[PDB]
Amino acid sequence: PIFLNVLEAIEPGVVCAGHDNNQPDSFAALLSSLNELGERQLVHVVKWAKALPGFRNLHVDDQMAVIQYSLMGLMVFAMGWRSFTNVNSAMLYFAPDLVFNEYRMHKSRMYSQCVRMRHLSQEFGWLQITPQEFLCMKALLLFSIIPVDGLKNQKFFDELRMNYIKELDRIIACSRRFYQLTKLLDSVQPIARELHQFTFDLLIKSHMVSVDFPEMMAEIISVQVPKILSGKVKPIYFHT
Amino acid sequence: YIFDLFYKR
Ligand SMILES: C[C@](O)(CS(=O)(=O)c1ccc(F)cc1)C(=O)Nc1ccc(C#N)c(C(F)(F)F)c1
Repeated sequence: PIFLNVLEAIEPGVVCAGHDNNQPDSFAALLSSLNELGERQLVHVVKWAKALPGFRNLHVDDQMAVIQYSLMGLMVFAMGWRSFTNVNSAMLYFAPDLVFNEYRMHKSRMYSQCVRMRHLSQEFGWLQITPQEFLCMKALLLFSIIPVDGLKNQKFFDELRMNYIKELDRIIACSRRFYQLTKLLDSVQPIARELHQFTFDLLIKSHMVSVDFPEMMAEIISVQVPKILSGKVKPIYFHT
Repeated sequence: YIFDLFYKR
């Protein structure tokens, strides 16, 4: 079980948002905290992806590309499992110091998106998603979105991706499970995209609403996210 | 890019 050992070995631990939970729940406070959490989680995603089997074969620019594109989806997917395990999908467990209840969902101004995410969090339950299936679905999420006119070494990418699907095959060992898990991974992408849209817009209007973006995230949002939004970069979907 | 310099250090 050499592959599965690695995934669990490299799984990130708890990341806090640094939230001030004595502050009354203002939109700006919440989103200035979500953004900081973004960056914290990004850092942990960089460390993880590097210790990822084969990841290092990718040309370096593809590594950076691929992480920036997937970031949201990874954050979203993991968050849904965290929320499931920790609080049984009652609330959104972004971090320990940052759990969204219905009021916070309304307050963030991303209620529709949140309900989507809460729903997915329930799915880890409705499907009895093993922790081994989750870990491996989450790896496959990093290979689930690419610029349409391809990466620098697209072939080394396609190998890696088709090999992460072989691993999921073994974690499923039965044809019917694959239907559902692949359906579950597709659900992430619409959500990632709504988040991406919201986030992007927020950056533009951010000086007028007092929301605070860490340098690195503002750059990513202004440089990579537009490509997703402009259709240059597109998720790989199993279905439809 | 600040992500580039961070990514490779
Ligand atoms: C509003 C935002 O901060 C945007 S961001 O983190 O700066 C960001 C910017 C660019 C990206 F490609 C992805 C994320 C955000 O979506 N934060 C955030 C933080 C933590 C988690 C978790 N878990 C999530 C979400 F995955 F659940 F959406 C979202």
